[PDB]
Amino acid sequence: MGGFGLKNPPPQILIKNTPVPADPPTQFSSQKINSFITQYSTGQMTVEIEWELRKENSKRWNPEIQYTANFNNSANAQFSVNNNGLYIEDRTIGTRYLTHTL
Amino acid sequence: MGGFGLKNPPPQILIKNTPVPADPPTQFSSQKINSFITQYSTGQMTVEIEWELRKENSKRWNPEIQYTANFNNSANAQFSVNNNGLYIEDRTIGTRYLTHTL
Repeated sequence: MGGFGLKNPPPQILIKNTPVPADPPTQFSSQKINSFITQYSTGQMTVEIEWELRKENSKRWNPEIQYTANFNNSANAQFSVNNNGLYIEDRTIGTRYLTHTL
Repeated sequence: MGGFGLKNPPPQILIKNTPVPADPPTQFSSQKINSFITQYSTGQMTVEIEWELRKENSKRWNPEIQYTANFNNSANAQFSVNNNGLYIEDRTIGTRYLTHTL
């Protein structure tokens, strides 16, 4: 599907709500505790990647194809939110534009 | 016409073929020397400019218009020489693409 094959990829990160049981009966029972307190959780996360990139030196004379926002007027701008508040991606953008000698 | 107005612009550079007179007569004459030896000259020149440029930091989310080589197939490539050997410029390329807040 494309990508970087890794022997030792980034570690999976797993999270759970710790169970909080509801009021236990007064008499003892060895069976599992069936009833819990309904709860959920929320909070912010952040991810910081450091990328290394190969600089481009090409002596070709004439200009190259490059990615350009669509040249047309439109009811909704490209890669932007619409009236209802929904973010819309117009195109899958490949990485291959700049030419290189074979 | 656009450009950089300068009080002290780059100096004009002026060049001439030094005159070489033809064979003078044996008797003296005070009039100017009319006849010279036809000659011309040639050689390489070079110019080296150092340009300073303002880096671009813009936090807009969506992509921008950029200059792109014409997307079409053609009998002759853009900004390239043709069969007869003549270099042809397709477009005057303005400098204004990237947006900036007013």
